[PDB]
Amino acid sequence: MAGALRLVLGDQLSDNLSALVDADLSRDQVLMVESRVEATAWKHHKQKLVLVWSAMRQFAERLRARGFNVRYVTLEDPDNTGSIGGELRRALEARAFDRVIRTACGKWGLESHLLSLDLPVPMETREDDRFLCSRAQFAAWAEGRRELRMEFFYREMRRKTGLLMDGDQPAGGRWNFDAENRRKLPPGLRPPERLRIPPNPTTQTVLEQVSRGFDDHFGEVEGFGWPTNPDEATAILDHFIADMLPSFGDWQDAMSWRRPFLWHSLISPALNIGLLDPLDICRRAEAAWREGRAPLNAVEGFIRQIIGWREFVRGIYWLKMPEYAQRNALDAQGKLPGFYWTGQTDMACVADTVRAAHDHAYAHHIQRLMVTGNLAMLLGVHPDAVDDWYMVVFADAYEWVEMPNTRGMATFADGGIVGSKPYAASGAYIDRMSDYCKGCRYDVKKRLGDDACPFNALYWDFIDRHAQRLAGNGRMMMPLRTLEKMPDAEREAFRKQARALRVKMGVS
Ligand SMILES: Cc1cc2nc3c(=O)[nH]c(=O)nc-3n(C[C@H](O)[C@H](O)[C@H](O)COP(=O)(O)OP(=O)(O)OC[C@H]3O[C@@H](n4cnc5c(N)ncnc54)[C@H](O)[C@@H]3O)c2cc1C
Ligand SMILES: Cc1nc2c(=O)[nH]c(=O)nc-2n(C[C@H](O)[C@H](O)[C@H](O)CO)c1C
Ligand code: SF4
Repeated sequence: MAGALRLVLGDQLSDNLSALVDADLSRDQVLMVESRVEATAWKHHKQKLVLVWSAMRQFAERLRARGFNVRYVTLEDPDNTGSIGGELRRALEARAFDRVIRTACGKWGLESHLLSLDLPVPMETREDDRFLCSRAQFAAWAEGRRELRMEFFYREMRRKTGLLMDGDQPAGGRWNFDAENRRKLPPGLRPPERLRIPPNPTTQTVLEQVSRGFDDHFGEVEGFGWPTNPDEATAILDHFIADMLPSFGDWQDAMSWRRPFLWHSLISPALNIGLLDPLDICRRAEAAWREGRAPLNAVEGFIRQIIGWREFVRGIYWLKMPEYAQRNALDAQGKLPGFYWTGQTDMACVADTVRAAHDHAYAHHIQRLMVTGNLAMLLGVHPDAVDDWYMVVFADAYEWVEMPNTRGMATFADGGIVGSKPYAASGAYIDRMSDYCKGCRYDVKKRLGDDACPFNALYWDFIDRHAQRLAGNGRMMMPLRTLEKMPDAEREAFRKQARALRVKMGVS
């Protein structure tokens, strides 16, 4: 009869939060904490800090309007203990509470710490039902599978959600339409201007506090253009479904110098804090095709990314955690190059990627994977350091989705649990889907020499090094034949050029 103390973390700003459903507005109280422990666990991008904290403060006001009692502890409060557990104990000392209600979070280290907390009252933990697949449904699907592939999971979510289904058959007759016919942009096709949200009063105040207090964190805060409440986020989604969704897919993998956004949705930073809903989004995209405003392939490719990939990596993470976070399949022990933070690189494709990380805290999926991620796995950088960089510089970065994408797909450290194969590539690829190799100090058609493309030699060293391991996958074959046809002076050439580059790039 005392009431419930309900917690709401920074990435759970949703009205339908399982922790808030069934609240007694007359007895219960909601807790929201701006924690410097969570803000410093990594040194997140300045923009990621502004986004979360500005969204939280507005979300609280939304609850106060509806009649919710909300205890909001700011990062200014001189009594804020700085942690979730500390402020949980401080709330229970203020008044009486029957129990505590919360929703499982997206960080294993945190969700584990919280389950162990010794509290004077019981603590009920509920599942995060905003996701289309529950942690116990993925493990059921997985049982007995030699390898976990995404396409088969995807077909199972299409049949469960009913998206893009006409009867029991997939719209199209085919489940998937992704093809190999990718390419770069023409000389004359300029990408269209994208909609950026000007900071509202509250966002402006958070931006000022972050510029002053967190000056050491990575990235620039000027030009912040992310949405912070459902209204702003909805405008961003309307802009994508109307202007960009048709051509989505046509350019899903291309790359353009000084144009990081291209035809992407830019919704991950809002979706991951809950300002949007995954199901609602996929139904808008289907309605777009159903009604004739966008082709089917564009809609199926986009929807596949949300009910397929996004739900898949989460299903892996919780299934294999906490051992997943300690796996180093290739035994990489090299430091990260300094230009991953400073951007000072005559490699024009990596620099544009850090510039977009610095100025926009964003980079689309192909860049994170085939440039910086491909590189990180070629040089052989320790996976812990790679995870750090990806959790810092990007505004959509949370462990449950970052780690299976990086430790798994990009660098193969997990050993193929996520990706099935290493996405290793030479400079020929980047030249194929981008326009960097035009104005770069390096030659994309040279393998060795201080004017040659590092990706060429570094790629051939990654094959020779792990040749006897790649033979097992069966899909990394072809590069192994070319790994032959090599006069031992040729093979030996890139190996010392790889060592030279390594030492040069500062990775021992
Ligand atoms: C090395 C690496 C690290 C990544 N780290 C993150 C991360 O920390 N957070 C994150 O949300 N995504 C991450 N991704 C996935 C992908 O890069 C981003 O989701 C995407 O770039 C965000 O841009 P967008 O919103 O315009 O996506 P779009 O291209 O518009 O795609 C639509 C939606 O699909 C989802 N999606 C697409 N690809 C993936 C994927 N591989 N995994 C999960 N969801 C996906 C996102 O919710 C995205 O908003 C990573 C990918 C790689 C290769
Ligand atoms: C930067 C940040 N700040 C806060 C905060 O001030 N308060 C909070 O409750 N959560 C914050 N978070 C989110 C968590 O640290 C964590 O990354 C997610 O909740 C994962 O579920 C983040 C990521
Ligand atoms: S030549 Fe190599 S380093 Fe230069 S842009 Fe092309 S792939 Fe990148």
